Amino acid sequence: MKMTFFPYELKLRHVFTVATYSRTTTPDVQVEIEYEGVTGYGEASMPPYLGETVESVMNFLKKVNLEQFSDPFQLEDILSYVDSLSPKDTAAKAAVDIALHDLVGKLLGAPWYKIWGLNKEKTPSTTFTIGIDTPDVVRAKTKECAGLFNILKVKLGRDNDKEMIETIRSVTDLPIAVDANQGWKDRQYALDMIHWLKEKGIVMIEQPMPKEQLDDIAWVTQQSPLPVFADESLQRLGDVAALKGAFTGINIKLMKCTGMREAWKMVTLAHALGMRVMVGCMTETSCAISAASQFSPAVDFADLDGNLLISNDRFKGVEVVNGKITLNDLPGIGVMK
Amino acid sequence: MKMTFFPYELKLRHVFTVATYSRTTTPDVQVEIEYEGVTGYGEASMPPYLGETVESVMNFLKKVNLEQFSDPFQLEDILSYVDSLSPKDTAAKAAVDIALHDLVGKLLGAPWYKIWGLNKEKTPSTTFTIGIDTPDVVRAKTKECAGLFNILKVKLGRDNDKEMIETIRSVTDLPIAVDANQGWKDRQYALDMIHWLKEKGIVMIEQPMPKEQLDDIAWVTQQSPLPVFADESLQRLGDVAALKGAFTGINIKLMKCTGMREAWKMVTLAHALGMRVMVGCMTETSCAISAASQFSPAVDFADLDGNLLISNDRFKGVEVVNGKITLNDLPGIGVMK
Ligand SMILES: [Mg+2]
Ligand SMILES: [Mg+2]
Repeated sequence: MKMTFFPYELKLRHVFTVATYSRTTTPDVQVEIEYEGVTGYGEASMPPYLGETVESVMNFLKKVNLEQFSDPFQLEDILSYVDSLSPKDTAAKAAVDIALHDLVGKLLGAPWYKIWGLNKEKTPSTTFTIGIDTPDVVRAKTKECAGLFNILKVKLGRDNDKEMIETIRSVTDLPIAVDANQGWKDRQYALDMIHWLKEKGIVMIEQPMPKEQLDDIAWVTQQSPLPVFADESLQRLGDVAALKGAFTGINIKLMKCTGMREAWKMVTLAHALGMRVMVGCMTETSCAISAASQFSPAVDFADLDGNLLISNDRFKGVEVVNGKITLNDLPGIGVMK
Repeated sequence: MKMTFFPYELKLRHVFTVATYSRTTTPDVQVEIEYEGVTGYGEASMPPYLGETVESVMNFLKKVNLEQFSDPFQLEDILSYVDSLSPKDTAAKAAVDIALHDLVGKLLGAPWYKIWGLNKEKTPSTTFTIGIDTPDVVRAKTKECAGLFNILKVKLGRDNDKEMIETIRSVTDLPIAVDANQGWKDRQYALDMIHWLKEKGIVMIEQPMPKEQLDDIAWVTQQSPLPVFADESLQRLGDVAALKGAFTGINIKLMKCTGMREAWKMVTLAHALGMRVMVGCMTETSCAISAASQFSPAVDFADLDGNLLISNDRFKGVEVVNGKITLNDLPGIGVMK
């Protein structure tokens, strides 16, 4: 089979903020794998702060030899080989993984949620983000979207956390999921900041402290009234077991774990250890978002709005209907170029 | 879909003996699930010393309502519903799981090893047992089948252990895997054994001492020269994690874990936790044997010779070739009635 790839920068509709960073674009590489007339689509999204770039991803993909593989169904052997080409480049490896499942699914004539034996009717509601701004700009956007979602996401980990909730909580009573994003470097300042939110309608807390301080995080979890989910603290399958106890659940993202195959294994592992599972995303096109939505029926929370934040999506895949992630019946990852 | 099932006693070629129980037959129920003209085959084998019977199985299967399910692909929902019908009955449950996978594979037009993305060329060599008897006989049968296998299985933990090995070892140099069955009581006594056996060409120890003494086991394993696998120490997915550090790996049997879906999860979990995996079986037809063989490319050791021990197999499935478990390309579980 043949693989091709090219840079495809994502244009964000509005300033996008993460911790102390902001951007209006996101480096991204689009991947394709052709085989006997069939094409599987893959994608790598690279928020600048995560360490990968157009260059690194393009370089990594140049190092992948797929022509040496005659059977696309050997995802175990093929993706194991891909992983071996470098110690990281998880986003770059995800693009190949995603493209391969798309291809395999197409060849099987089935969506991966089906191949995996899940009920698409059990997909969750996805959160949508309420950016940080002035009490006016805030209540405005909250107003504009509260009618389309069942749960909203707020990126706290800031200074006016208690502020945002109030502003937002004034013009809406929708449950809120907060992502400190490692903003609360303290310990007690984070624990109580949670009982508070819990009193103000928040229903889940994600990545409170920085990954480095696992002791603080762990500590804060058994004393937290709301489920804490690991994000920055977990990258791949081998990082899951070590988080039991420290977190209530894990947040899986294809760009971080290297794709669908490892992601699915993480869902199985997390659950086997009694942990909860949520699925997240970076700003991505409908390619990676749909790929991850394929296993969303098996999770508890989903932050799969990535494609809604960009203006140059090149695929029509999963739609948000009645606030829920909605899978179509297209085979593979479920998108149409 | 319509599920039918009827008793099908397995006739063993020779007296089969385990521990203190000898028999020449095996209670077994054959299951079939029909959907739009496609039929999936399932099976439940019940060694009369493992709690289930033709009755327990037949009654459980009668409590199963599948006509309420319009979509065979919903394996998660369906098998979850089947598991909820009772606290045990794993064999009866495994039968429904197996038939459902066969059906789904057939509808997808692919074998499960392929759906799971494995390389069929990586199937393992399977063992065959050299029962206990007199030197002439031991050395006899040992020579009658050593030409067709690459590894032989021997149930130790008895009084005639040290000499049983030397007997077989006298007429063959084939590596040996031993199944102690919680035999060795003294923990120091068992550790020395693994040393003597490894000296006599043994490459694997299965369930050395009792399960209620995981402590001694863990002790032995941390310093054992050979990998130790758990069999009696576990039954289902939920029991796997509780063996990490104590055992080198786990042995999976469809009749105990309720089938393929859970088995596949067990393989993922064990590997995720750094443990090894092996797959076994009860005396069964090629239905259950081929079903389990579908994920054998992902295991380290395999004892999949069940069908070879019976004289009334109803299916043609995986074959032993050059000592290797050999998968064919038939969809589903890989069998032909
Ligand atoms: Mg996050
Ligand atoms: Mg055994």
